[PDB]
Amino acid sequence: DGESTDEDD
Amino acid sequence: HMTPKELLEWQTNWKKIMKRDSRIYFDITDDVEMNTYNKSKMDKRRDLLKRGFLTLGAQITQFFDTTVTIVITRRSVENIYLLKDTDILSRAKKNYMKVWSYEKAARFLKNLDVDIGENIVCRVICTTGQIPIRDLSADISQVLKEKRSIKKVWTFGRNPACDYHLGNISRLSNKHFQILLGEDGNLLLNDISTNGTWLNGQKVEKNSNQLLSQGDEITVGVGVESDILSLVIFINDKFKQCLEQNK
Repeated sequence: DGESTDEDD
Repeated sequence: HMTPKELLEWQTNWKKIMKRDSRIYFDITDDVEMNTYNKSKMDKRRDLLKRGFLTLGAQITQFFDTTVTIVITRRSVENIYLLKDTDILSRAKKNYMKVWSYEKAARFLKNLDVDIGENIVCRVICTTGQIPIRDLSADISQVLKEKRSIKKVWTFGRNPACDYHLGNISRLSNKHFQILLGEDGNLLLNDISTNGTWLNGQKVEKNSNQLLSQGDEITVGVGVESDILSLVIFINDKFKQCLEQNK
């Protein structure tokens, strides 16, 4: 867990 | 979408039905084949549900009999039309019996109220419903001994080690936003997220402290309708008084 965030465009 | 009063009435009536007119049968048949692990996990889940309904005063019958009012099953409720005519779930259905999944049963139990020396600073109510009500608290003693302008910090994020877990949603940051305790019981919102934070429907400037007010709605996950998570802040006014009392 503690993954990298899914950035928006 | 029901009024609070309507939902309460819905609860009051069901509570009576559980205690007087309810006889529940748990389906023993499983549609998948599972290792004895997952099976003993679902068996533990069954026992929880049983205890929950017993607390509400409902009968638990061990047989699919003439009296059953609710059938609780693990199997697919939506694919009961595919089962054999001899199946208990098929017979219950075509006789208009109530058939619930485990998830539905647990939710029902939750709806019927089944499932330190530091004062309340504020109460956080999730109005989207993913999270139960939590209170932010702080020790009046520790707060008054701090000379810094920020007395305490609460972090909100996907990281379960944060002070407030926003849930596991990929679009949310491990540390999304913070709530800071200002000097006189004032509360500030600080967005440190990647995809942003909203306050009363307005995107706040990142890394900028914005004063919080009574009933202010904090929303994250905007952009994807099902990632949206709203938190309403209710600030405890007596906290300011226990702070002014202990000067």
